[PDB]
Amino acid sequence: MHLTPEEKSAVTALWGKVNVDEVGGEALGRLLVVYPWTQRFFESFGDLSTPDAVMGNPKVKAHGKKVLGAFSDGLAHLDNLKGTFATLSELHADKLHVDPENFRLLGKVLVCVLAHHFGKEFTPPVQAAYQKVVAGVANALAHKYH
Amino acid sequence: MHLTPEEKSAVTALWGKVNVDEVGGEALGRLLVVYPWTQRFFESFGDLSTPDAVMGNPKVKAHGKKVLGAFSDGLAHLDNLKGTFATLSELHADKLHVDPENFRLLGKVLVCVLAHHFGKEFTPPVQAAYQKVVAGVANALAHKYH
Amino acid sequence: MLSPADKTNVKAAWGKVGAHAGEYGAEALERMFLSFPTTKTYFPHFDLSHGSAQVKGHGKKVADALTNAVAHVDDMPNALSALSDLHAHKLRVDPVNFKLLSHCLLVTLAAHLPAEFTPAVHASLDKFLASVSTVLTSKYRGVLSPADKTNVKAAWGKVGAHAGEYGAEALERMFLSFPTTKTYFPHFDLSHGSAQVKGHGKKVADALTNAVAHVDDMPNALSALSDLHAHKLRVDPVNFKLLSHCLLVTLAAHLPAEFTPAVHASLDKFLASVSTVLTSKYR
Ligand code: HEM
Ligand code: HEM
Ligand code: HEM
Ligand code: HEM
Repeated sequence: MHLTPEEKSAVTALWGKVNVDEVGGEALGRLLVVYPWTQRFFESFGDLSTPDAVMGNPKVKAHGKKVLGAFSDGLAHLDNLKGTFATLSELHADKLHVDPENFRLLGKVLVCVLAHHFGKEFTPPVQAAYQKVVAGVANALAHKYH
Repeated sequence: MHLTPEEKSAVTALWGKVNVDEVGGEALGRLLVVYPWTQRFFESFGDLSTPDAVMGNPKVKAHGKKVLGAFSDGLAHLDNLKGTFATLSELHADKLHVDPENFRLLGKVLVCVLAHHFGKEFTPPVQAAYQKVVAGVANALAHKYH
Repeated sequence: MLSPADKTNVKAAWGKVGAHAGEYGAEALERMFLSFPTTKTYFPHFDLSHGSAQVKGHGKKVADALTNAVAHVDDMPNALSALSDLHAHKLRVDPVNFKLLSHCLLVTLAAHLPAEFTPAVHASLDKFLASVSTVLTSKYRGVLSPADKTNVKAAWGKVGAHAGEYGAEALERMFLSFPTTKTYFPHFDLSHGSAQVKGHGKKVADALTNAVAHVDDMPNALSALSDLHAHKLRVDPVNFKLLSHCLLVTLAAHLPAEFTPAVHASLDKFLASVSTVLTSKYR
């Protein structure tokens, strides 16, 4: 995907400060709290009954770390999101059967978490750049669904 | 946009039976009835007060003929919708200020009209082909919105 | 809401469907599976081959419940209460997909009802399927709970005097992140620091302040605004989701301590409720 120079710079500069483990646990956990129907994929994760249980759930933390780790790897290949995510796209479509709309919900929550964590530094132009990136990653993950 | 040969064939085969002016007037008229907020662009067209007045409104008909004529011409360039509709995209974005969501609503109404007009000949596979095409046209018209 | 003219139209169309309801329901699913293949992720446990007994069986159950909704059009939440619970708590189908099946049900009816599917009946059927989808998804998160109201009132109180500033930031975020929304303000200077943007953000924020102060009586309190968006401005309903998102992003960026997961959830629910009221009179 193509971004302006200023947009790419905005995205990579901020991501250098992101501790993927911490933000990853937080983004997945909020997804499960704010849009609880997304819990349908994580029945084996344990207690997800309340916000505090979700946020302290070590399996939630570890999965978020895994998910955003892969996302992170995607940012290093902004020029070819489809090719980078094709295998994981197949995985999600054919084995996990995850409705790609979940990728978009996760995108929305992720933007909220970056704003929460970084505050004033997450300016309107930086958000716009990230919105393009999370949309492009969701589209890349949805590509192999047939 | 990518369709299979058989999808391309099925779309072009049915379109050969379309009276573009009639279906155009019908599809734009139904858009204005079913999703009345779309009337916002057409206050210079006169009486839009009842479904029968919308459907019988000569300016509505004329606009539908224009719109679906452009769509029609678009079907001859299924391999290059983006390029085919680029100037029209800029026009709707910069001068007409039409929210591209309207193109998606028109695509939904057009699918319904084709089913109504053609009945059983509008089979589930024929619909799937048209759904890709109307989404394809919407994305192409939304492309220059910046 | 469905007018009595809508209910008459729906009852006429569905009466005509009559005994084919099951068959039409199965056709709608097949059309859905073909046209929107992401919907198949909810049925990995089915044989989705054309004419499969599972698809036929589910088609008839879908149609039964619609017949039930038609026969209890004035009492829909009550009548579909068990179905609501099941989708909210068990199946947990993302609400986006209800729109896709409704569209395919509409295409199916059009293809089988040439005489009855007039423009006004089309509009009524569309409204009815949207109402059904609303009821079936109403317990996913439910109405605002007393914890939600408390959470919203605390977060907004903390916002206090900066409500106007935050509203302008949210608009700026919205214009930059979702450029299609700019088509509603061709008459504005949308540059950064624009006073038109600041003045409008203050109006938006003041209306939200009004809503928080009337959380239990929101439709009346927002009635003039509902009128204005429905009949004058005529903003496509999709756009309310985008501003809500940017309002949430704005609050997150300014409320480091207060924007907890629980408060985030309550705020998201609150803004969806506000958006629901503001679009309630469109149709
Ligand atoms: C940016 C979006 C996403 C990325 C990059 C991503 C990436 C991944 C990766 C790397 C795995 C691990 C595979 C393995 O270890 O073999 C995985 C598995 C999984 N993902 Fe995704 N994911 C994303 C979004 C989602 C969302 C939103 C959901 C559902 C709400 C989801 C549901 C799952 C499930 C259920 C698993 C398997 C967990 C288990 O093994 O118990 N993913 N994902
Ligand atoms: C696939 C969808 C569409 C296509 C192909 C299309 C195409 C066109 C064309 C060919 C023109 C004339 C431009 C010229 O004469 O240079 C036009 C104008 C216009 N369109 Fe679109 N259009 C579409 C959808 C829409 C929708 C959904 C709306 C609004 C609900 C809309 C609103 C307008 C308006 C307001 C005008 C100008 C009317 C006039 O000046 O007489 N268009 N469109
Ligand atoms: C017009 C909206 C809908 C209605 C009226 C409806 C109604 C129903 C009914 C009557 C049942 C069976 C209840 C029972 O057996 O106790 C059911 C089950 C189910 N629904 Fe919904 N449904 C709707 C939309 C959807 C959508 C859009 C999806 C997903 C794409 C969906 C996914 C499912 C699934 C997966 C089942 C379970 C199938 C099984 O295991 O037998 N529903 N629905
Ligand atoms: C959270 C939802 C919203 C609220 C509470 C809200 C509230 C308001 C208020 C208070 C006004 C001014 C009324 C007056 O002049 O008396 C207004 C006007 C307006 N709104 Fe909404 N609004 C919302 C969302 C939106 C969205 C999403 C759009 C379109 C993208 C929009 C477009 C407009 C426009 C174009 C005006 C008129 C501005 C002017 O010409 O001065 N609104 N809104």
